[PDB]
Amino acid sequence: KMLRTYNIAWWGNNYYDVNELGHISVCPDPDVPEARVDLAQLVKTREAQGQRLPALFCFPQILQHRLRSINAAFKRARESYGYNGDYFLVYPIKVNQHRRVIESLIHSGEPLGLEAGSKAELMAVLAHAGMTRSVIVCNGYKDREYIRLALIGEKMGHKVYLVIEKMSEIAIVLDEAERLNVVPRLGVRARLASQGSGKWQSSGGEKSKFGLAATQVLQLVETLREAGRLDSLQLLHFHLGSQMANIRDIATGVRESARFYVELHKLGVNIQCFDVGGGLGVDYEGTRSQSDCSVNYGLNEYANNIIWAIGDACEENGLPHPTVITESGRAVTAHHTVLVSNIIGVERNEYTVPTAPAEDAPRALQSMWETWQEMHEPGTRRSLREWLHDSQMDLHDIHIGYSSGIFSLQERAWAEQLYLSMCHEVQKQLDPQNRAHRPIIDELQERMADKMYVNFSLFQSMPDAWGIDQLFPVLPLEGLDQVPERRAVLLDITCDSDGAIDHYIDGDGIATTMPMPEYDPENPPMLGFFMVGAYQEILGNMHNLFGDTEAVDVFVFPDGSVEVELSDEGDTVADMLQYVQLDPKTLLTQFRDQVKKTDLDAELQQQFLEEFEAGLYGYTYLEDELEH
Amino acid sequence: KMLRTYNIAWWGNNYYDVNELGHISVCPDPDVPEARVDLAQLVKTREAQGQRLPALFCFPQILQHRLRSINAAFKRARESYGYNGDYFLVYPIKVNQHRRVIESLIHSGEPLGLEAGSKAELMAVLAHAGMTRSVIVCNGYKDREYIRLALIGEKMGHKVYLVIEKMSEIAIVLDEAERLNVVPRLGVRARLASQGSGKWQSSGGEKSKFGLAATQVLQLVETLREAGRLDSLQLLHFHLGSQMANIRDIATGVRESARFYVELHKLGVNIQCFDVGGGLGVDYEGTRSQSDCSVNYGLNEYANNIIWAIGDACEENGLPHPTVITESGRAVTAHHTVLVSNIIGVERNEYTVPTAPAEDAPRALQSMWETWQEMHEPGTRRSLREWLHDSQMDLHDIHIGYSSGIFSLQERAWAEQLYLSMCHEVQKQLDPQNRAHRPIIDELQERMADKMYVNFSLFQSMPDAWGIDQLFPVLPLEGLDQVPERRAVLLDITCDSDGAIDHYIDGDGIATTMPMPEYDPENPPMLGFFMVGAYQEILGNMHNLFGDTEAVDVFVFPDGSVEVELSDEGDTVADMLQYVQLDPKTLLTQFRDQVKKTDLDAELQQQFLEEFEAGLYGYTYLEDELEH
Repeated sequence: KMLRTYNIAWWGNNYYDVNELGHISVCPDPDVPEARVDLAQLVKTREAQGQRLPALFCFPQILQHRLRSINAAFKRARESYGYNGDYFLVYPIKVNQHRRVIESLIHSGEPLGLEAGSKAELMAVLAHAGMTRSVIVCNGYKDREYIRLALIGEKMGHKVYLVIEKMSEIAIVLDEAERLNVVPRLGVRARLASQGSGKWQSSGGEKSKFGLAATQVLQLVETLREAGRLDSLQLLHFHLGSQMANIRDIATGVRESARFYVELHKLGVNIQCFDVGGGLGVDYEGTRSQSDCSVNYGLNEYANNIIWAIGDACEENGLPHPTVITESGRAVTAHHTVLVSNIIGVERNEYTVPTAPAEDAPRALQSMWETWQEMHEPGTRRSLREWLHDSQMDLHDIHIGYSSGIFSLQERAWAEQLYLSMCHEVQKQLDPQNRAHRPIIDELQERMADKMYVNFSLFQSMPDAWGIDQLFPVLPLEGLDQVPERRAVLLDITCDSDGAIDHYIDGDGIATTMPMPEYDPENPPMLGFFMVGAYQEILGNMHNLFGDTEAVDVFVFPDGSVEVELSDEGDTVADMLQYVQLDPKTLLTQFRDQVKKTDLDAELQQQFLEEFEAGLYGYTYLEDELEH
Repeated sequence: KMLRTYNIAWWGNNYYDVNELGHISVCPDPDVPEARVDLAQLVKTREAQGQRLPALFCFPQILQHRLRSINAAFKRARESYGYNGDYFLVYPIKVNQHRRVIESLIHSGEPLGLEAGSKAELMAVLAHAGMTRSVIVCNGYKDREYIRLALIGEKMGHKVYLVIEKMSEIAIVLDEAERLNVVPRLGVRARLASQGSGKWQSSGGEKSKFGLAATQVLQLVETLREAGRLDSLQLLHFHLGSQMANIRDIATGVRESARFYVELHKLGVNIQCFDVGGGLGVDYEGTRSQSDCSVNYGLNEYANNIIWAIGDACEENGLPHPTVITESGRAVTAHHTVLVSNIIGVERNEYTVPTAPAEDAPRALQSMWETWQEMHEPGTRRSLREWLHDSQMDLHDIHIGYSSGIFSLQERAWAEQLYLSMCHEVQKQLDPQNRAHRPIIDELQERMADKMYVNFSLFQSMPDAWGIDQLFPVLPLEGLDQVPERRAVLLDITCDSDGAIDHYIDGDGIATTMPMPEYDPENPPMLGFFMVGAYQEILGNMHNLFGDTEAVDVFVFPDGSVEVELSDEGDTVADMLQYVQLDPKTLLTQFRDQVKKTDLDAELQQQFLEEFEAGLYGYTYLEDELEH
C-alpha cells in the first residue's frame, strides 16, 4: 500500500516503479519494459565500491525517450486533425545547460532546436551546435554584442532566429545586419491580453518582462516594409510561463496568439513558425490535478489543444499550416535525474516506563502521574481523549513554570518523558474506526515520528524547493512493498533550520510528515529525490560552503548490461575555499608550520597533515558515522 | 519629500544620506561625519574611467563601525546594570564568508570570535585565523572528520568550542579526544519550550534542526561526570533564528535559556559562556516595526534585554556573571555593501492625440471615441470616474472580441492607444483632495508608470529576494531632493519574468511601484540596492549563465581622500562555459575553422574572431545600448 500512497505509478511515467522485491527499479527506456534496474541494488553496489555519498544519478536515456514521446504526441494529433505542418521541440538551455542534457537531446533521432536566453547561453549553444547546421532561437534582453553574435551565427550557416521582444531592438538588429552584411532571419513576440491584468500593455507598471504591444507589432511590420524585409520576419512567439497548471489557460493562450498569425498574414508578412513557447507542465505530486505542482492535462491533450487552435485558425482564413514549435524544457528534463543520499543519523523517541515522582514534588507532576496510573487499570478506555488533554496541560504548566523558575530541569525532563510515554500508550489503545479517534491518531503520528538527517544540502541540490515550495517526491529506495510502520520528517545537514522538507507526497494530498517502512535505525536505507531534473543541477548555492554533488550517468541496455560512467566531479573543500579567496596550497604550508611548533612527537605531528590535507582536498559532504 | 518617502534617514543608520546636492552620499564612518562621499559622483567617475557595469561597492569601514557600535551598546548596558562579565561578538561565517568581511572584522580593535556551521567553514575560519590565538565555535551536523579537525584546532592553541547539539555527538568527541589526546573544550545547545510548538522535543516531527532535549542535557552532564570532565562543558548556546521581528520573542528566549545556566550550575557544571546566538534583526523597510523585514527593537533595547535576563538570573541564585556571546552576523554585515547598476532601457508610454475611427467600424470603437469627444467639451468634470469605467469596458470587449476573431489588430491597437490617452487625460483633471479621486489616482499611477530594465540579475545579486520576499531599499543615486514626478517598476535582464522587484519602500508602507524623479529617458541615472550585505554575495545562482558581479572596496578618510581598490574579479562568459563543461580554448579554435570556410574576405573574417573572442572572455553582463 506504500507504493500506492507515493503515487509512483502516476508521476513515474513508467520510468520509475517498485520491482517484485520491494526495491525501486528504473526503466530508462519504457519501449523495452524488460530493461529495468534495481536502483537500490545499484546504489549499494557503487556504495561499497567507493562511490561518494550524496550522488546524482542521471539516465540520459530518459531524456531521449521523453523527447520522442512529446514528438509522438504531436504527431498523434497532427494526423488526427489533418495538419500539414511540421513540428519540432526547441529546448531552452535555461532549464539546464549541462552538457549531458544538451548532448543527449542533440544525439537523438528526433528533430530539435536550441533556445538561448542571453548572450552567454547563445555562446554555449553555438558551442554544442558545432558544424551541424542547427536551428537556434534567441530571447532575452539584447544589446550590440548579443545581436551581433546572433547575426554572425546566421551568416555562419545556422538558421538562427532573433526574436524581437522590444521595439527599440528592431532598430539595432537592422543596423547591425547591414554592418555585417547579412540578411536577418527574425521572429516577433507579441503581448497577449488573454492572461487578463494589463499584460497587453508594454509600458504598464505590470511586471511583464518582454513582448510587443498591439501597436508596436504593427510598427514592426511597417518598419520592415520600408526596408523591404517582410520576408525576414518569419517567426511568431508567445510565452504563457512555466508550469501551466490549468489546461484552459493554454487554450486561451494559443487561441489568441493564433489570431496574430492570421492578422499578421493579412498585412503581408509570412511567418512559417508558430512558437507556443514551453509552458507545458509536469505532474510532480502525482495526483494529476490543477494544484500548484501538478497539471490537469496530459501530453496528448496539450498537443491537441495546440494544433487544433492554429489548425482551425488557418482553415477559416484559408491560410497554410505553419511549422509548430514548442520550448517545453522542464517537460523533457523533468525526470531524468534522481538525487540519492544516505541517513547520517536519526532521532527516534525512547519509550521508558516512568517511575513515581518525588513525594514532595509540585502538584503539576503529581497530576501527570495520577493520570498515568489511571490509564493502567480497568476503568474507562474512551476517556483517553481526556487523559491526553490532561497531560498536555500539565506539561505546559511545568514548561512555562520552568522558565518562571519554579520547576527544576530534573522535573521538566521527567514530565516531558512521562508525556512521551503517555502518547506511546494512547497511540496503542486508539481505535482507527472511531471518528473521535482519527483527529488524534494524526496528531500522534506527528509527535511520534522519527527525525532523520539526510546527507545533502537542500540549497545545493533542490534550490527550487526553497525559493518556491517545489514539491519533490522523496521516498526510500526499498521496503516500498510493506505498509508504513512510522512517520518521519527529514532535514539536510545544513546548520540552518530552514534546511528540510516541508511537505511530502501522501496519496490524496500532501502531509507534513513522510511515511517510512519498518527500518533498522542502526542501518537505515538510501533516500531518493525524483523529478529533480529541471532548474536544479546548475542553480544551487553553496550554503554552508557545500559544493556540487557528484553526478553519474546510468545506462541500461536491452542486453541486460548496465553502464555507469562518471558525469560530474563534485566540489571539494579546497574548491570552496578558492571561491572565498583562500588558495589551499598556501593554506597547507601555513599548517605545516603550526604543526612543527606542536612540541609533540613526529609520529602524530605527521599523521595530522595527513588528516588535514585529506579533508582539505576531500569531498565537501560528511561521512557516515554510527550515531543513528 | 523623496528622501523622506524612502526612509533613508531610518534604515540608513547615518551611513547613507542624500547630500546637499540631491545625490546620495555615504559616510562609512559616522564617528567622523565630515568624511562623506558622493556615491553618484564616484560611480560616474569610475564609470567613465572604464568600470564594469553591474558593480558591488563595499565600505569595509562600515563593518568595523557597526561592530564597534553593538559592542558599545552592550557596554552601555553592562555598566548601567552592573554586569561583571565580558562581552564579545562571534561572527558566524555562514552569513558571508568573503575575505573582506572576515578580515575587516578581525583587523579591527574590538574582540571577536568566529563560528563555523560545517567542516568546510571551519577550514576557512582556521585559515583566516592564522597564528593568532582566536576563539572559534563549531556548529552544525558533525562527523569524525569535523570533530577531529575541531579538536586538532584546540591542541593547536586556538580556544575552539565544540557545541554539542545532538546526544550521539558527545560519544564521538570524547573518543576522538582520547585518540588525539586532547582535553576537550565544548559547549551545549539546549532546546527551548519558549517558541511553543513542540520545539522542546528532540525527536518530534517538528522541523527543529539541532538542540538537546531536557532529558538529554542531563544525560550529557551525567556522561561528563563519569569521565570526570564537567570542566570541559563550559558554553551554553541557543538560537531563536535569524531576523527576530518582535523583541518579546527574544526576551522570552533568554529568560528561559538563562535558567539552563542556573539549573546547570546546580548540577556542578561551570559554563563561563552564555551564547544568545545571533537572531538580532535589521530594519530593512525603514519603518522600525514588527513587520516581516523589520524589527520593533533598537540596538540598545536588545542589549539590555539580554544582559538583564542573564543578569537577574545570576543575582537571584547567587551566581557569577558569565561571559556574554552573540552571533549577530546579519547585524554587522547588513549595510556595508551597495549593489549599483544602470538602466539599459525604459518603456515610457507615448501620449498621442487619437483620430476618429473608421466610420464603418464596430460600435465598441465608436463608443470609445464617443466618450473621448465628450471629455473635450464643457459638460461634466466629476463624471470622469464614469468615463474611465466606460473606456475600460469597451477596451475589454474589443480585447476579448479580438481573440474571438471579430476585431482586427489595427482596431485593437487603436483602442489600446485611445484608452492610454484617456488615462493621460483623466490623470490631469483628477483632484487629489477629492475622496472619490484618490482610489483612482493610485490606479492610474500604476497603468502609467515607466517600466525600466536594470543591468543585473536578481538571482545572482539578491537571491534572498527570490526565496523569501526580502525587501531591499532601491532608489536612484540622484535627484532625491525633488518630488516624485512618476512611478516605475524595475526588472532585471533575465529572460524570466520572475526577475523583477515586487515591492518598494514608500514611507508608511510598501508599494507595488517605485517613485522616480523627473529624469531624461535618453540618459537615466544609476540605481542603488542597499542593505544587500548578508546572505547575498556568495549565494546567488547563475540563472541565464550570469556570473558574479564585480566588487570594489571603497574607503573614505578624515583626510578627504577616497581609496577604491578592486575586491572581486567578476565572472566572464568564458568562466560560465567552464562550469557547464565546455572549455573556451577548444571553443575558440572551433570558430577559427568555421570562419575560414566563410568564403568571405580576410578583412571581415578576422574582425570576427575579434568580436567573438572579445565577448568570450568579456564580462558576463550587457553593454549600455541607446534603446531607452
